[PDB]
Amino acid sequence: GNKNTPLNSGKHPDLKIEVAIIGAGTSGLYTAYRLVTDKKFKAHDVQIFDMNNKLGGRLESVIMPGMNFWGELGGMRYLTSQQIVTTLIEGYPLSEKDPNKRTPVLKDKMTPVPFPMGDPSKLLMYLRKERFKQNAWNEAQKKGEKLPTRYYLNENDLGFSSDQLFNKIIYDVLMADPWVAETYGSKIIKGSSVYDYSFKLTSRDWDDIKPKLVYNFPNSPYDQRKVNDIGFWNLIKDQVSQEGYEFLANAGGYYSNTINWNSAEAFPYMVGDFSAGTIYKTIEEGYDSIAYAVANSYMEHEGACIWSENKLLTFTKDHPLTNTHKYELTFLNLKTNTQWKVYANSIVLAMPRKSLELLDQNNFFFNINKNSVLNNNIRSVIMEPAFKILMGFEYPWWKELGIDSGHSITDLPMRQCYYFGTDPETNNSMLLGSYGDMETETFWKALSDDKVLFEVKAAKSASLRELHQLDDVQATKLMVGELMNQLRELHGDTVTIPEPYVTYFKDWTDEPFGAGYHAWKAGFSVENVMPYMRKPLTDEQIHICGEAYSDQQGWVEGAFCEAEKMLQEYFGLDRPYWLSPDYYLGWE
Amino acid sequence: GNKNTPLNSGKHPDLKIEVAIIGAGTSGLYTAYRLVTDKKFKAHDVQIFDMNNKLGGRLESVIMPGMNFWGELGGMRYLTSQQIVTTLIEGYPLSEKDPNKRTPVLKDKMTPVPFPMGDPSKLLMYLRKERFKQNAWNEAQKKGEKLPTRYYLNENDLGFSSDQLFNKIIYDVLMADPWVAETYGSKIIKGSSVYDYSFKLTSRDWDDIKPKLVYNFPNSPYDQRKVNDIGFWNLIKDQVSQEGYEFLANAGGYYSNTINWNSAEAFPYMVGSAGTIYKTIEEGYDSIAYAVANSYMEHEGACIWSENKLLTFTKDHPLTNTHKYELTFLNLKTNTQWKVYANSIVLAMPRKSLELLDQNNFFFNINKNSVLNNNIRSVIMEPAFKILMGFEYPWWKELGIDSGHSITDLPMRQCYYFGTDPETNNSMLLGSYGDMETETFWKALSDDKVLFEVKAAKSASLRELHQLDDVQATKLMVGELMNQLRELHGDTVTIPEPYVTYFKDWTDEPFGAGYHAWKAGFSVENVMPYMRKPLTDEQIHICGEAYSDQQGWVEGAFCEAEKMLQEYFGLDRPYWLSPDYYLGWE
Ligand SMILES: Cc1cc2nc3c(=O)[nH]c(=O)nc-3n(C[C@H](O)[C@H](O)[C@H](O)COP(=O)(O)OP(=O)(O)OC[C@H]3O[C@@H](n4cnc5c(N)ncnc54)[C@H](O)[C@@H]3O)c2cc1C
Ligand SMILES: Cc1cc2nc3c(=O)[nH]c(=O)nc-3n(C[C@H](O)[C@H](O)[C@H](O)COP(=O)(O)OP(=O)(O)OC[C@H]3O[C@@H](n4cnc5c(N)ncnc54)[C@H](O)[C@@H]3O)c2cc1C
Repeated sequence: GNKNTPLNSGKHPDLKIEVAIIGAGTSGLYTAYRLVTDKKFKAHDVQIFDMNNKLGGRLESVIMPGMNFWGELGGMRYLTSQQIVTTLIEGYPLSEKDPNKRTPVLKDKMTPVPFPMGDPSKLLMYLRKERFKQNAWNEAQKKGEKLPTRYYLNENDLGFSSDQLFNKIIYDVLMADPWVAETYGSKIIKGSSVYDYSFKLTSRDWDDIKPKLVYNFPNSPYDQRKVNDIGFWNLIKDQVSQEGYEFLANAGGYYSNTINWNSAEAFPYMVGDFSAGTIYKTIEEGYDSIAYAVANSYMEHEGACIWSENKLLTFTKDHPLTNTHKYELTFLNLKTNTQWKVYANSIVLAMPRKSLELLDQNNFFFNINKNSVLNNNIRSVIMEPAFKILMGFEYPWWKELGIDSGHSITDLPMRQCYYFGTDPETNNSMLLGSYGDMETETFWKALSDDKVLFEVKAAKSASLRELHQLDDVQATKLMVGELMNQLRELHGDTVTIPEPYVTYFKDWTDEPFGAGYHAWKAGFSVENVMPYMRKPLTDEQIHICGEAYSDQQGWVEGAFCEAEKMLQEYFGLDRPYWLSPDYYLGWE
Repeated sequence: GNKNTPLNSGKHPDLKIEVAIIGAGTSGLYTAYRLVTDKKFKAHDVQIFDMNNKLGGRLESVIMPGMNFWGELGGMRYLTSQQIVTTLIEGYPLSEKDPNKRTPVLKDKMTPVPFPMGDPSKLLMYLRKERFKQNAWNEAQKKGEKLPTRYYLNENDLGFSSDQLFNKIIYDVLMADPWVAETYGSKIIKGSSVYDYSFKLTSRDWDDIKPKLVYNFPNSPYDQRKVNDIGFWNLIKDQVSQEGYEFLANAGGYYSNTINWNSAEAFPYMVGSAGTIYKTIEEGYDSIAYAVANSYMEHEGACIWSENKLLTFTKDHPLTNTHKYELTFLNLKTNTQWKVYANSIVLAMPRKSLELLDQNNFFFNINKNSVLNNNIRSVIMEPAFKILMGFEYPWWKELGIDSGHSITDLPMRQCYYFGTDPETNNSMLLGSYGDMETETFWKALSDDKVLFEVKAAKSASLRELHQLDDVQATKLMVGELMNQLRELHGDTVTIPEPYVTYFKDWTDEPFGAGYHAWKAGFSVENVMPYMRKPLTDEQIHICGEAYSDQQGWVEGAFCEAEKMLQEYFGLDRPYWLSPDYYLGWE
């Protein structure tokens, strides 16, 4: 099938090429695909290297025995307003509604499906031991009530849901800047209902606002500072009190980023880049199918090669072949523990902050004594931890509360569970747990570090034969134990929860990732850092791309967009023919 | 005065000695002091090296203009049951009550004083917007009430204070182990009041219990596991619910460690006696570091090399006939490297300091010394930040607050009302945060470039105050701390702006932490003796607070150094130290 893309765990000592791409994630794969498809180099002269035994980086889809559908260890969904990932998956143009009348860009067949949001009638919000339905705030407001909670909000914020309060905070901040309220008042909209705030601000509008927006609150410790220079927890507490911050931080799930990051960058991240008709979708064959579709398109050019289980150690300008090649790269061939040299004229580091820090810091590129600016910009983002646990049950116990799909949210350390689906033949049913924020990394770490692993157990269409293949990826007994205990407290006593037969634990804080996703720090010029990272030194053909230093952090689109900007800026490529000239990219 | 201990910022290329001590913190200073006082080596053959421009490491006392008394940036107090730091400060024996009838161990004069605890009638607990007095739980229980709070406790725990609930948790866990309830039931005591739990477990009893204690709770995810293998947040939630954990985590400040660290190690850390009190040193707590440094330095040839940073060390060098090890130092004043030759290396330095050394040498090499690397990572680096703030008057006295500290779930977490100059009335507050993600709340503010501007006050000229320009907190941090201090105390007291601040971030290199905490699942009884000499064929030792069993204390640093000294440097117990003070296995 399409996910058997060949991977070379071998080596070719003294390989000579033009472009070394390090990282077979979304950005690396897309760089390789674009360079060869546009004939900028022959396939043999553009090679990808990865230390992993798979392509896709933070996309990793899995089929667990007994359950014939894809679980997601990493990314799961896209937005149709994200035009690179959307066009590459669905084909062009995006104006055609008939998928049959669309021209595919990539050969691999990918079945787009809507991403289940579920029923807010049946999905749980479990905060300070109070079990609400997610529609509790809506239901209350229809009866003209202000829903009481065990958070002590400011009086003027009482009855607001988390969504409504964020919308209010962002409205209040934008409209206190005279220049913003005047220049964009049209697209910053107070409705008639006290809880009704909407935004029509485009990605390009946000690019105008973010660097200029001033925090205009006369008694605030943060008065007259760029909102850029204010952490998001700082700003949310200043606006709705620390009890307000506890409500918003605890009542948001994976998508909702309430760490103390760049408030200016946080605003668009929370209200969107305007919308109508855009929905969340995934790929029936698993979301990592998009990585395999780009890899396979690159690999259909003979000479193309993904080197797997090959780890970049270091690179230097001081080597025997400076007549043909500016750079010598050293790789560790993990299978053999043998080092080998590669010669290249361009290096693309398609890899996140932690991956950059794990490279030899003593070389000409990273040297702190020389490149203090590089090192400051590498540290311009927060490494956010993310963990995923997939759990297979003999039946979907959640259906007893009328839950089909979607996710429950709680201030318990588990934070979130997605009811991910039921094999209609075996009835075997998948849950995924997603935690990491509000110190929950430290709650779970002790349990995930324990040595005694969960034992697989036979179930419908899942033999011990098949399940012992996943022995080494099982969650720990203590983690499964405590997650079962928290799932019982979350759902309540009315529903029996059986033990799972199979688990799959993934820790994205593991090297070389060191993070699920990244978040701009307060006080950095993001408009200046991004173009800098795409080529840090004026006299070196070394580029950084991927999600970490994108302005769409937490998304494949971020990784594709930084690669695309890098390609137009330094590799002489035009916008792809399949990409609308009106999709907004950046300054260039 | 006693704090002008000479420091050599220079270098001596190819210096040849026996024992290189890296770190002029409490453990390094005490190693040097013990080796020369017991004449194990001549003072020229035992040298201390530090990258800082002062000795004392995580002890740093300061006098700020306008206020004639010592502020503490780092450690502030000791317990009289901590027998090394207590004897070194006060002299021997510890049974004598008259300080005049005591024999000093060190020449420097140090004035012991009680550490002000304050009045729980007047000190604040501000949790989820409810302002209690710290005695609210006691007062309620006297009127036979169960004090209500905005934490939703299990019903069987309602009305308990944070102290009472911890005591209950620890009682319940110990008594569920048949072997413990039977072997130590005598010293694990339920009173008649529902809230009354006390302990008489000694350090030696805890060393017996910690490695064996089993968690006996049949429906628990953690049932039949060593308590050693359970994180403390894990254990507290299993015992009093996640809302119970929120209560205990938020209502502790004062040396209350509720991170997800080793539960077995956490138990003694929480219940601790009688007659033992908290004390400080009137001349500032770093005086104990200066007293040990000065005692070492009164031996001819003794030297603290300051602003000299260890980079690396190797067995592959030109002088292996006289010296097993060549050390390379960065002379920070010149940015030049120089070699030192030695037969023993003592790394008197915490986890982050070890990690900042050249990891590629024979010692740290991960490909060979995987157990060293695992054990270096056996402890959590707990962040700590301190902000001293000088006010023209003690605004806190208006609420009848003399002294002690208020606690809150606001990000500021804790303020100590540290004292008032009786002549100028200038009054010092210290803010202490870092836990419960408060590191990330404050970091954005502390990293901002625009610094708080000093302002003249009684007996504090701009002349004197501009000397501290570069250590002022940021305007944003002072701004937000003032905002949180007003919400903490309430509207009944006006709080003026400070005239001076002093910001200290202990997460800065090379410290990387205020203090350390054993992780769950490590054999601490086996890691400690390992860290004091990791490789059987190398004379390289680690000592200090980080891998002690009294983390967060000078006593931990002294005790690991003392064990290291008796184990590998052929020293006897000091004559001034009681043979009955329990040290470890050896
Ligand atoms: C839990 C989770 C949920 C997510 N949800 C979504 C979502 O719903 N939708 C979405 O669009 N995005 C989502 N994302 C992001 C998505 O996973 C993207 O792939 C991600 O944004 C990163 O792609 P990238 O090119 O930056 O590289 P990465 O995926 O970070 O790839 C980096 C690669 O570099 C390799 N590498 C690093 N160092 C070296 C070295 N020295 N030598 C060799 N190889 C090296 C690594 O092995 C890896 O393969 C999610 C991420 C996570 C973790
Ligand atoms: C906020 C705070 C409050 C505290 N409160 C108390 C308290 O009230 N009472 C109490 O008893 N204890 C307290 N402690 C602990 C106390 O400060 C002790 O000093 C501490 O426990 C550690 O002493 P140490 O020997 O481990 O070394 P450290 O104090 O960590 O000294 C290490 C030294 O090594 C040096 N160094 C590191 N790397 C290198 C290198 N490569 N080359 C050269 N030099 C290097 C550093 O410059 C430093 O001087 C507190 C700690 C903090 C942070």
